[PDB]
Amino acid sequence: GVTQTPKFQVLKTGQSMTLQCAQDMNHNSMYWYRQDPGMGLRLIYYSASEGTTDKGEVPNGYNVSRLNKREFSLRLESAAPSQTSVYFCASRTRGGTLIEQYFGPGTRLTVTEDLKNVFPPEVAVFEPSEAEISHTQKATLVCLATGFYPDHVELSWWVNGKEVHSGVCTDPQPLKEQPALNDSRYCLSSRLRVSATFWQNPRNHFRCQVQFYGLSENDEWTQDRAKPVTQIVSAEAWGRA
Amino acid sequence: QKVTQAQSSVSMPVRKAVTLNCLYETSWWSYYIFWYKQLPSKEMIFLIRQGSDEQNAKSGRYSVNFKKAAKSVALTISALQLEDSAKYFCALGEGGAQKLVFGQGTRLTINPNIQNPDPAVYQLRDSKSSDKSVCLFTDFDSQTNVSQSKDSDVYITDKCVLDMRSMDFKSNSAVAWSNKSDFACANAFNNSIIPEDTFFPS
Amino acid sequence: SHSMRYFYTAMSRPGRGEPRFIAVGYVDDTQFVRFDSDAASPRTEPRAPWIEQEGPEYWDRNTQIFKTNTQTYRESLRNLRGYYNQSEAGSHIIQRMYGCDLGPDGRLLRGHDQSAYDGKDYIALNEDLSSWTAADTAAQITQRKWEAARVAEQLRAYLEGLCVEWLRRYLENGKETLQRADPPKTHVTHHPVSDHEATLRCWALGFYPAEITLTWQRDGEDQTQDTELVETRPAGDRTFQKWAAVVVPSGEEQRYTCHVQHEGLPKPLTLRWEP
Amino acid sequence: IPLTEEAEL
Amino acid sequence: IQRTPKIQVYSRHPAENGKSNFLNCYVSGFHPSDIEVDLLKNGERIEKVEHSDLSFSKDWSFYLLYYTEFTPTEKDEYACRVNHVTLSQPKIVKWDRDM
Repeated sequence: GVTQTPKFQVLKTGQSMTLQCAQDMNHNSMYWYRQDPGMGLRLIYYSASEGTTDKGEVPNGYNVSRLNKREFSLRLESAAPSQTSVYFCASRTRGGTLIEQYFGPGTRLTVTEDLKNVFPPEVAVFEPSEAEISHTQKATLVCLATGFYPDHVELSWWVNGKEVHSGVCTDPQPLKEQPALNDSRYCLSSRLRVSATFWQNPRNHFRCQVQFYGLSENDEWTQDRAKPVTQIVSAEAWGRA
Repeated sequence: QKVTQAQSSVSMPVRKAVTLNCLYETSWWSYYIFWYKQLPSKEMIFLIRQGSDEQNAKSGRYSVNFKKAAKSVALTISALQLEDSAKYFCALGEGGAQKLVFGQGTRLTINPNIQNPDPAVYQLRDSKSSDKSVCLFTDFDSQTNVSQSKDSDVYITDKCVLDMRSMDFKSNSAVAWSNKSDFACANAFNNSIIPEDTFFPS
Repeated sequence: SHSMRYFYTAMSRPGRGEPRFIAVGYVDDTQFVRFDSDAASPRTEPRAPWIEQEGPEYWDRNTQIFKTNTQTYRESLRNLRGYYNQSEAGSHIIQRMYGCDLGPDGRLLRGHDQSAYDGKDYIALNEDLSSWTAADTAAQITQRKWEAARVAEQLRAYLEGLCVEWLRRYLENGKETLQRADPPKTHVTHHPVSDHEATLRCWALGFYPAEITLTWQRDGEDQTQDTELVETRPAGDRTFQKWAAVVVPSGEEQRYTCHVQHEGLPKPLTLRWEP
Repeated sequence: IPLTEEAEL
Repeated sequence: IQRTPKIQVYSRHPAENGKSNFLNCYVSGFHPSDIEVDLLKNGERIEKVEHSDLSFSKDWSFYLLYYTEFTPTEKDEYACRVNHVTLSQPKIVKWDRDM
């Protein structure tokens, strides 16, 4: 299919960044699109095949290169806040009727004026209410991931050695802790509901795990707090009678 | 605009059908319309295509009502499942290049059939690692909508559907939290219209 | 029975540059567009006055398609070289004819799509517009790929849809030339070839369309096997010329009549040599 | 007008 | 796979001494596409000779029309020169006003 790296990226205003795409379907037609939040996709560049890039068709702020049949690259030459977007690569065959475009998993890219705006999430698990257990014989655990920026997180629930999906619901989009602001940090909530008997066994092990994407080892950090690097932040609970 | 999806959000009960509208504008003699759905992960999933020279498209539970003269290309999804909840995009691919022009999308929410509603607000146990108090509004019918809080220090998330698959059990819930000492679950969802029979435990 | 046809030629030339792609379009026997990738800035060019009624988007869009075809047929040539395990040093040619025949109800009478490799039949769309006839094992590779890609479904939609719709449009825009048949001008000449034989040549000049029947009859009997019949040839002004000749015994010339059938004639002609 | 898009052989 | 070209030399209009006309050389039925054609006035290569676009027939063989403006006389002799990958020596076809 279509692959993309990186999946997430934060940049300071003025930084450069190259996005990579590849397709193994023997396609020729490939595309770069971007999606601003709440919007549809908008074309950046269409590459019908290997060849020299038409710079007159490349929107300002970007460079594109078709490296070979499989590989297609997009570069932000000088990141600006307005370039915060989900960048999608796509490919398709030509001819016949099955010409729909295959999209890569996208690169979620945030451009901020200062990397001091970047914070990992604080993650905490809240144990089920005793009143819920007696009223329904079910037990809902809640996980809160709060205070993170950018909104680049992946939350999962793990129970007794496996990532679970049954009984789980995670908010489809984060909320801004301060909506009136532009650099606001984000929150995310998730629930895991099990039977009372399962929760009441202290051998059962629940874990809320939040992969956060932030700085790398190549970024400079002069603040006194810990460098907000890409990292997993987790909180756990064990059952109890 | 060149592709118009006039519906911003659509709700429909499970097992029913829904029609998502799309209007477009073009002077090309040849084009395709494509419908995609987008997951919260941002993954794009192809659903169905409609060629300008083709009869009405149909693919499984998806069908397209192609009105070429009106340039209308509405998508109908029958026998709706909870998994159909997503943001649906109509895209126009003109001529040979197929440089897609996207509508703004339509958020589709499929509401579960809550068989035995038991609306209640529960206070979860405090975390020794956190200063927040957490309240859970749960087990309400899908007719209930959750509004954001009027207090700036109280955060409320929209309703969420979970499916306890082994028990064939679905439930809605919403979370509210705050670190203020004046915060209580009895008033956490005061800004929402919650069912009159909502249970507030002692 | 009007028709629209496009004729594509793609020829590889290893060392002498990238493959050359040529496209020409016809309404009946009238060429109206030409594209040749060998130009510095290749563009679709008009070849009949009425096509120039189209707007600038028409020419830009046709050029885009033919420029893309230039790249796509480059890949097709590489693919067929791989199918046949051919050297990268030889020159090869793909040719293609496709288009629609217009029925009396204003809809598709018959659709066509045929390709050749190095002057030999390669693959062809069947009359049902839903299946292919492959000429050899290599073309069965193309057939399998095009069955999975649903190329026949794409072609059927075009042939029944855009091909018919735009052929009717061209026929209207240029009806004062396209829908006006020009009858042939006709005469018969007589040349002795011996003391006892002479040549009767029956001429048809300035006719359109090219379809015509010139036949010699002796006492009302067709002389097809005895008739020298040259290929219909272009006059240069979009009309055509043809003649048919027979060597006859001296004294039999009155037994010989020339019969001319053409769409522009009110009635079929019967011609004799008149001294 | 020609076929809008060509498949590889 | 080779096919040798056919040749027809003729005029667009019936020949009349002194009246302007067009001199046509029609090559057809050949394969491959590379071919050289020159029009001749008493043996000399006629300069500035146009030709139609390259197309082919239902049997995939190619054909071209080479034409030029000229004026016939009672003494001028015209012909067409064609060379192809199927011709060892180039073939010459003289113009006959009755053909």
